[PDB]
Amino acid sequence: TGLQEQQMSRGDIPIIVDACISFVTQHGLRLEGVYRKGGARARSLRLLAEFRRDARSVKLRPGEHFVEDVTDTLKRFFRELDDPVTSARLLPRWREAAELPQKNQRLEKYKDVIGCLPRVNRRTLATLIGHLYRVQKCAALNQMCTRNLALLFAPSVFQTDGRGEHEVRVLQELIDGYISVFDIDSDQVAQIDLEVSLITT
Repeated sequence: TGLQEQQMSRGDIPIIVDACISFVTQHGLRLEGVYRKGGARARSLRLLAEFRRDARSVKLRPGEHFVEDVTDTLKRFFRELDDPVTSARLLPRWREAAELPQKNQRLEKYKDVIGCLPRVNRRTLATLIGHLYRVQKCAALNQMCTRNLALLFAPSVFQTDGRGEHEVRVLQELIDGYISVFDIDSDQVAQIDLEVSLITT
């Protein structure tokens, strides 16, 4: 049930993160309320168990699998990790970073804290943030702004279950600051802006 124990895609993140994120990228970015809390608890329970049985052999299909079940499965994967993808050990460091006065100093300090993560946590987190960055860029269609996403994901990502104001801020700022925090070059920036333009026009 540990992050490093998962079956890994060729990008070296867990198959389950890759498959759920890729499914939503293909079929969910225009849907209003994507990632909002709804659906059948039982169905994301069964889907998470199928990913745990053998992640490579799970094929998410637009007929069998509902978007909201896949989004709930992705959140539940992060909630049930033995160690939150943001490390439990590092939570005091995250909060100290969130309390710094200027935005740009907070972003540099987030990169410091991210460098304290094992590589697989860094890569998993980078994929998630980059995905939510695209979600919020498509908000004219799906109505999901950065703040909405941060509120929905912070409990699962940090495993604080809503208690702490800081975790919401960090996520909001990781997502808005995705390009700088994760060192995305301007070629990739342009490819993302074009892909979003295709999605929202």
